[PDB]
Amino acid sequence: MTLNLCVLTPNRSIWNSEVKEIILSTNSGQIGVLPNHAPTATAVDIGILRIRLNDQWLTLALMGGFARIGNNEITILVNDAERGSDIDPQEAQQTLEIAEANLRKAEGKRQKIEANLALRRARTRVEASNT
Amino acid sequence: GLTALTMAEYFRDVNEQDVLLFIDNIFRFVQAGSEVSALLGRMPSAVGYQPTLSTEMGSLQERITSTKEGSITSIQAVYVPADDLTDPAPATTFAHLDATTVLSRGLAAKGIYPAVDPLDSTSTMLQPRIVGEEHYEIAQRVKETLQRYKELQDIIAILGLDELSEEDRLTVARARKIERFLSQPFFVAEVFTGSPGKYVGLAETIRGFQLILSGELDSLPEQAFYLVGNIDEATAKAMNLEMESKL
Amino acid sequence: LQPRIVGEEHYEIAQRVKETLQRYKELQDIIAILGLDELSEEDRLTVARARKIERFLSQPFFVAEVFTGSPGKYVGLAETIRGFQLILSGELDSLPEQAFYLVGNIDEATAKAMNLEMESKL
Amino acid sequence: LQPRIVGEEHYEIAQRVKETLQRYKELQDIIAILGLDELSEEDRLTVARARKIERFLSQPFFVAEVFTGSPGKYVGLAETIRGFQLILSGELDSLPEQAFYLVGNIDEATAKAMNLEMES
Amino acid sequence: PLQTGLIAIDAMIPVGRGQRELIIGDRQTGKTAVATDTILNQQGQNVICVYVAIGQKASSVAQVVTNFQERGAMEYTIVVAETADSPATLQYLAPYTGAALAEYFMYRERHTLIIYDDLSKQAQAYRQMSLLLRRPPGREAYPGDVFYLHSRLLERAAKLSSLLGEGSMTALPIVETQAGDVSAYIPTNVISITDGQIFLSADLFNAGIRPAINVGISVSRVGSAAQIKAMKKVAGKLKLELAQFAELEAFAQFASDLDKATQNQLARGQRLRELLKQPQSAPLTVEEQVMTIYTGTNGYLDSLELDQVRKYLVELRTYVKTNKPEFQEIISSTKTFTEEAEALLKEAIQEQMERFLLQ
Amino acid sequence: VSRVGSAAQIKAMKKVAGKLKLELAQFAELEAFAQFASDLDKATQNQLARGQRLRELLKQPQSAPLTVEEQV
Amino acid sequence: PLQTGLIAIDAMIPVGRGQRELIIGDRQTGKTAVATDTILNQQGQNVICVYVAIGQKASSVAQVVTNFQERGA
Amino acid sequence: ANLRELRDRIGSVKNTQKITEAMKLVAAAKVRRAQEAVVNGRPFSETLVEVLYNMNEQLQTEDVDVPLTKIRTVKKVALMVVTGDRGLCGGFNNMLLKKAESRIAELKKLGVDYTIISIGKKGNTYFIRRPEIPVDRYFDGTNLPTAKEAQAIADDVFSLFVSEEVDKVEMLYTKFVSLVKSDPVIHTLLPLSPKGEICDINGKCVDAAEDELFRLTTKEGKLTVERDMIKTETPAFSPILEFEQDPAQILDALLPLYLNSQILRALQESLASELAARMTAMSNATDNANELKKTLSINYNRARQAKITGEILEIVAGANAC
Ligand SMILES: Nc1ncnc2c1ncn2[C@@H]1O[C@H](COP(=O)(O)OP(=O)(O)OP(=O)(O)O)[C@@H](O)[C@H]1O
Ligand SMILES: Nc1ncnc2c1ncn2[C@@H]1O[C@H](COP(=O)(O)OP(=O)(O)OP(=O)(O)O)[C@@H](O)[C@H]1O
Repeated sequence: MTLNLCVLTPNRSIWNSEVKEIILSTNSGQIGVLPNHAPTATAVDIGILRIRLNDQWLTLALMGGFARIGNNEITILVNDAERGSDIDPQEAQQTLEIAEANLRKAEGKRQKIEANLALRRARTRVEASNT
Repeated sequence: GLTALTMAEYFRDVNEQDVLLFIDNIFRFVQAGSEVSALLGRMPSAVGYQPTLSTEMGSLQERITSTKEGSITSIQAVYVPADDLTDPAPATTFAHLDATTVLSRGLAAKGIYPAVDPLDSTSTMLQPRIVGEEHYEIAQRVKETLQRYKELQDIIAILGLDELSEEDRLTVARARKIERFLSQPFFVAEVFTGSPGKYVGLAETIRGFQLILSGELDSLPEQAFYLVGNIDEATAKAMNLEMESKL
Repeated sequence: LQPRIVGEEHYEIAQRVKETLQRYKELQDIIAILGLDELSEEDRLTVARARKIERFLSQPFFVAEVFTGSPGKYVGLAETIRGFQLILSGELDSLPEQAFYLVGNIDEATAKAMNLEMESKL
Repeated sequence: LQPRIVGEEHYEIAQRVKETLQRYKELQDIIAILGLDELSEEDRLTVARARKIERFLSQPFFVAEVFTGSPGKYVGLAETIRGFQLILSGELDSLPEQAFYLVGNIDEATAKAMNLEMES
Repeated sequence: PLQTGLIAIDAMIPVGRGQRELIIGDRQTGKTAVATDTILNQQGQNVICVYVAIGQKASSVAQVVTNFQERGAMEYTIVVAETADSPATLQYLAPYTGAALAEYFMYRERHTLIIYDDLSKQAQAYRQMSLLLRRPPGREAYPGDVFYLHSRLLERAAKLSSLLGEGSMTALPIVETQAGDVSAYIPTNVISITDGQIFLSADLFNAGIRPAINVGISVSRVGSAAQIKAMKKVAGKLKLELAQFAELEAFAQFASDLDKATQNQLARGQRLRELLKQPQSAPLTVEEQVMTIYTGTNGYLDSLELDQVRKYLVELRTYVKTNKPEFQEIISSTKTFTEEAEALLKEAIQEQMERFLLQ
Repeated sequence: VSRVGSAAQIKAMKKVAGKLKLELAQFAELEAFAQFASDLDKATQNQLARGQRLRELLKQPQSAPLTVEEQV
Repeated sequence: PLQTGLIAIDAMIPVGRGQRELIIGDRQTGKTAVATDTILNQQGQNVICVYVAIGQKASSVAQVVTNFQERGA
Repeated sequence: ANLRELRDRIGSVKNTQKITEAMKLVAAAKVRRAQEAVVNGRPFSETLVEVLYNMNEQLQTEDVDVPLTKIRTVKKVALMVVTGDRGLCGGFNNMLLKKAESRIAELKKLGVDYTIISIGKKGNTYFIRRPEIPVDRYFDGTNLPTAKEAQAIADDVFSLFVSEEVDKVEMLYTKFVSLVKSDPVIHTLLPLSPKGEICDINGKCVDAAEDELFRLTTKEGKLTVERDMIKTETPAFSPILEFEQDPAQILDALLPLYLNSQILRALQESLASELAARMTAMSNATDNANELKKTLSINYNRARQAKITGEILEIVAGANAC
């Protein structure tokens, strides 16, 4: 009843199943794709991608990437995607405390970017572990 | 053994028959000779055998021959002590053997009676000058096909027949059918297997194997060759296995 | 060494020690050429515990303090059962192998482990 | 073979040759089953040096010119000592093993190595 | 069939009445143990048993005979004892008097069993007297008629001819190898003479598997004719699966990175090995071992842990023998593994699995 | 081996070289087993180093002896 | 030279008249085919050949003698 | 006790042969699984490279100026090396580390300020025991190389680059091209062409002969590999994609996917090549242990016959002396 959706991580096809309404965490801001969308190619940010199974609104946990919209056949190329919820948030807070700790420790200009990416990914890890 | 050899030599010499002298374990003949020499007090030979080992053996093996009248052919069971072929009982037994048939527990278990190993069996007769160039080359091609199958069993175990090359897959199928065609129903094993038993001469043998080895009998199942003789019976069993499918 | 003569605890600990030593003896050539690092997770624990058992079987004799250069020790049966049960229980996995060499009982093994750690640190 | 009879230089060179040959003989069965790829760097260097030594041990004979060809060589003691000092000292470490096989006087080993590399 | 009570024997190396089976092994591997378990398992059957103790220590014979009297196997047993202080003549004659007694009982229409414990001691006694009579020796100083000594004795073990009385005498000689030399003189003699051989391994004995039967090298030339019809069915699957396990055993350290079928066959074999273990002087009845082989070979114990297979099987055998005697009766009277017996066994397996997962 | 043992030694040599043969045999077995070990502990490396220093010390030129105090 | 007719022998193991050359191998690896080749090769040369069969089976001697007779040696 | 220790030595050689053929077969299974992993990770990078080629053609007139395509010609250099995780490797890690020595010997000459990122276990052990080399990070094969190892490597090298500390991040790995031979290659990674084509150490577009999707097939009775050129690639077409993001920021959010995909592809190739070297080494070791077992059995039969002979001769000598 909706446009086809596929998430592709570098090694495996995650799932080739379609879901009704999808909100895309982009570099310009959260946009939602409506069925029979005109093809728009959007860049993706490290954030929260959520789906609509037409039965229950559910979230996807991705570590970044780039998504293309096709004629009801869209592709989502990511860096690392976790379908649905797989980890519980408790280990995620036990990891965010070390994340904010090692930010304080590592302050080199390259380690600046390492810890900033660690923060940007740990945050979306938690906010996708919310459900 | 000399008693049996005398009874066989009568049938050869007087009646001009072709006699088949079956010896039981010829190791126990040598062992009984070593016993009687250790009893008579003679000084033993190398690994403990009687000093008259080669001559004791020759006095038996030199009357299993072919005269102008008939021919005694002997089929002697051979036990190898300590499983080494260099012990003086096998070392002197094998100086008088012309051919060798090894019976394999593998083929006996997987139902391919007679369980003769095709590759570990030898014969000094299998030479072009003796058996004809055609017979020699078809026997060599069958041995090559079976050896390739035995080398490829592990590769097909890992990958599969769909992942081999085309010539290797054709080889694997041909070797499967050949392994199943070496089997035969016996007139003696008929009483419990039920199959009426077949006698297959050498001409029909090489003519059936030539066809199964060239690309003529490739469109047949494997179990169409199993437990038949005389490749026409294999095509008849094939037609029955195809009647089971058209029905 | 029959259960009805010797007690089930003694019989079972003797059987387990013998099985660990036999498994280590059978793993010997897969170690001695192919590498102790590539070993599985269960065989590494077997090798470690069997070396500890091999060291712990040794004992200083009172009559052999001229050879061992150390005082001899008498070890009762219950302390032997308890020491080997500790070793192949998995709770003495932290002591060095040489902490089990030529010791009377398992408290001497732990004392020698402590002394070795002290020598290694300062 | 005593430092008081043959001198200390001869004695030490013979001792070092026998030591590397003994190390090679030790790891022979391991390198027979597994191969050289598993040895350490020092053990591989010892293997290569022991192979060069056991090739430089062979020699053409005047009485065996019919079997080998390449007529026999007489090698004094000083030349043998200098050649084995050169092998074990690591100088002649980048030339083929076959340069040492059936020659005398390691300057001939170097001549043979140059001839082999120029002939390819 | 001659039931020995050892499941690994009766399924893999079956012994029949009138057959000479060799108990050959190294020292302290369990030869006397196998012999005693067979004599104790002859309790229900009307088999007269004979144990010939040749050159043994007198306290060993004392322990064996008191064990017999304890377990009640002394009412149908005779013990011929020639300890190691006896003259060589008595230790050489003792197996022949054992054979004479068993021959009396055999020709009076009774089925007998004779165990010659350490026939090697009889061979050494005969060698001693042969050397002292100044006779020419052979290999290992044995007289040239030591094979005649052993064969003239072992050929007495017969299965009579239905006009002589249908009696029989099963012979279980025991031969001790030294340093694993199966090619030694007296072991080769008895291996040539006897019907089959049953090899015991010290490596298997140390590894825990007792009785330490090396089935891959043990033979029985009588074959499945020494089995009941209920045992051949389950023994076929036991043989096939143990053979496949023996093939894949070198792959057990690489089990994780293998096919699922290969991992399944490896686990199946490694928990079929657990039901071949068996405590000393505890022989199983033929119905108990039939049910054990059935469960193990079908895979109604492919879920438990290896430290639990033996305990589960003990509880299961007790459960069946107490709750469903119809299975015992079906296997005992009809001597075949009937589909009704299969139904009773599957019901008992389900119920015992529930009761065992109740802990 | 020596069946008489440390009783054939002065008290100085008993004091310094009493437990040495058994520890040298244990080092020999340890060094044998560490040939096919990839990663090593620091205590194991130190024991190996001590064993090799002792093995270098054990050497003697022929007809060039040490006294008891030099040995100590 | 004492030519055997076999290329490998005559090229790499050359044998002269007056030399004791041993033929050593396993069973059924040759050595009698080789011996008979050397004897059948002496047709033009002025060389007497002696062949001693010391323990062979009588059928092997029969084959050798009939091959000799047929080929003219 | 000499015959028994001979029998035990023969038994240990039999055990060695059995375990080496087991290792050979399980290494063949793992080669097949690594090939499956490569062919499953293929289509992701296929769609990625076609998308990126089209987008760069839509961006050549633009001002893309992403740090990844940018060229910093002051030329510091960051060589990275992947090596075998486990051991015995045939001669895998030796050749890999040796070509690393060759590259650093060429580099430290030119003053290009080389440095090393080691990924394998044998590699990083070699590098810590040879401390004369600068090193940037350590990684291991305990963690799976399929996802998380390569993602961590991509993170480390991305943060190494975008903090513009070094140029010329190039990689040394060993492409599985053949069973018996696998020659390492040096491909540049980060100073990548805007088209999206992997280059060589100099950069002369060696993506032309990459020969994707190696597969294992026998030749006559022995397993080989077969490597063809082009499979299931549709790069030509590009419709109106109607971008929502910025045209340069599109490439900025895309190119890390190329980095991760290339690193993962190299890890999978070097893993398959290490397992193939292990398979051929264990085949050779099985054959050598086979001939050793044969020689041992011959020597043992000879010793047994000699022992029996000497024993009986001694017995009969004593008897005749009496
Ligand atoms: N099935 C078994 N389970 C547990 N223990 C066993 C078993 N079989 C034998 N043993 C143990 O093995 C030991 C030696 O067994 P046994 O004496 O039967 O072997 P043996 O070979 O006859 O000995 P010997 O070599 O002295 O004649 C005994 O202590 C016995 O308890
Ligand atoms: N050059 C050859 N070409 C073809 N066939 C050969 C050749 N040499 C030997 N044969 C065949 O090999 C078999 C064995 O050869 P040969 O008779 O020379 O060995 P042998 O001396 O009989 O060995 P043994 O005497 O130990 O049995 C013979 O049947 C012969 O036909």
